[PDB]
Amino acid sequence: GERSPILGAFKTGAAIATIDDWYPEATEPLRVGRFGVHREDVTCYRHPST
Amino acid sequence: MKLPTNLAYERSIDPSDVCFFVVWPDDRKTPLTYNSVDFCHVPYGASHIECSFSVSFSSELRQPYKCNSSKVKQTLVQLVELYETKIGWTELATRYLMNICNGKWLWKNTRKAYCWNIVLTPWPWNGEKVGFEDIRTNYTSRQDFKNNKNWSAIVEMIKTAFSSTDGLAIFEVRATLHLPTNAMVRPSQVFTEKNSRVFQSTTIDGERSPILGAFKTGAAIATIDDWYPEATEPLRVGRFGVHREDVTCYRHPSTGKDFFSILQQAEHYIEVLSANKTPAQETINDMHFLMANLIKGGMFQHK
Amino acid sequence: VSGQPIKSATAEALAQGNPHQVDFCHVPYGASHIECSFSVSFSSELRQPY
Amino acid sequence: KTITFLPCNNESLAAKCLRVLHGFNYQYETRNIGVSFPLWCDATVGKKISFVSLLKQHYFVQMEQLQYFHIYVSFRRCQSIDKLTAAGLARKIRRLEKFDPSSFAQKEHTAIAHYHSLGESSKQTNRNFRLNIRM
RNA sequence: CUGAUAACUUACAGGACGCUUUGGCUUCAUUGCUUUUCAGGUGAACUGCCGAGUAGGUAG
Repeated sequence: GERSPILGAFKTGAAIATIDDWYPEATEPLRVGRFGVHREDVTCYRHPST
Repeated sequence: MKLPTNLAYERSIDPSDVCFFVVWPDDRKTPLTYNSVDFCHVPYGASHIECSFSVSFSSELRQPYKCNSSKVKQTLVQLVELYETKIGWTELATRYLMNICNGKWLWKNTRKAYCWNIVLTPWPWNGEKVGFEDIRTNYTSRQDFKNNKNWSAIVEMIKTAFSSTDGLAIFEVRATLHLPTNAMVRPSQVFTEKNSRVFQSTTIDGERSPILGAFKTGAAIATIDDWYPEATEPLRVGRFGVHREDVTCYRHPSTGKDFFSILQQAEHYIEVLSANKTPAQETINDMHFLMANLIKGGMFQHK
Repeated sequence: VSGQPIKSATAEALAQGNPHQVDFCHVPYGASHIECSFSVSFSSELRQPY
Repeated sequence: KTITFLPCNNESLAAKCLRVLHGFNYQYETRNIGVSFPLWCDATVGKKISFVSLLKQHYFVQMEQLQYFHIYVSFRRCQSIDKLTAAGLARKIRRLEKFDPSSFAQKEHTAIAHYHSLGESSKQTNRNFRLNIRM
């Protein structure tokens, strides 16, 4: 009968898919997506100019 | 140097709520309760009072949590790595840890106490819990803390925590307050947009109990600032560092020694630290105030 | 916006007090530890396009 | 008669009038004369004080010379309200020992209905108390 | 000081009878809301007596 905090379903699938460390200057793995973004430093590695 | 449109850090010190207990003779513990203005007092046959919480030191200072400019990101990583090499973490880690090791986080409950004791339980540690017996008698100044059998081993934890990409340093703090008979206890109290004082509480077992808040406790560990002009007493570390007895801002932007004016001179501080001539005390004071606000964290944006 | 100090923000008005409201979740006092449970499937949707 | 205050605080001024009524009753050992306030409003005790059954005492005469004076229901003292303070809760347990003191517990929720204490003191000792007075 | 001056539009009344709208149907793929946070006015309305009393009364 209580409210309880969750750690969501779309949040959890983002953690399983932090695999992308093949972008051209890779140090840290990224969440897999088109033009794979990094939201630490708000940029796109794998931009279409790459 | 310009401020970016995204700049934010996480805090490097994480305290918790402080829970209160009543120790009866023959040594059994009971959570403290109060009435309803609210009033909280020690019960009659009680011996003393326990207080317990926990503090972590977890190195979020090294990199920004969020920064959309790669020029400003490399400006941080040079500052923390040059402060560590030239000045070191010995001064800040001593000033944070002395607020844990005395009763600074016990705000007005230290007031009118017979004696109080602090027992630390550091986690990446072998054994023999660190004890501080009879503060107001034994632990008065900085030299009294350094004469403890293991003070270097605990300062070097917080130094190692800040000087590593994964530094952890968990402390389990426990206090023992010997009050007079039917004495005051002053917990923290809620914020109402309005004598009419409500306490902050949790639930231990099935009974309400006063707490001393997690944000209230972190404001007592970070009373370090005394690097401002005059510096009569320490101030809670913050931007344009305020006092709350008198509603004033020391380190106003007209003074030129707030945190946002020292950020524009952060490129200047790198060549001062990368030289070989030891920096002047005033400049380092602004480097201690620069580092203590990155340990505090916060949004540092503009526009 | 430009960078000069605004003159309405005097040293009295800048030490005033800013109340925020947040959700706060913590571990209870006498607790031992915390369980966290969920489930994942791996179910071959990449063989042909949808 | 009714004494109406016209200069202020009606709390700490009506309590002075009862102390003169107090010291009058031990010179002459009389307990007949009583006290009541017609303007017994919620906000304050009021500016009107009347005695039914004092004006020749040194207090009321010197206060008359200045610009400020003029010279059914029941008003009784409730000392159960003096026991509701936490200093008085500890006085209550010391008698009951003179026994588990940890078996007791606080009420944690109490409601008090219009206690109107007038602050006074003792002269036999140097000790303070209140006049918790209701209707 | 008026396209000036003056001015009674009246009476009476029945809209009704009848009525089948129906048949068929896939909305569907992907998803991180995050960073930082002192509510303070607690010098005080105390100390005794009675009662078997966490009841209830009264003294200064």
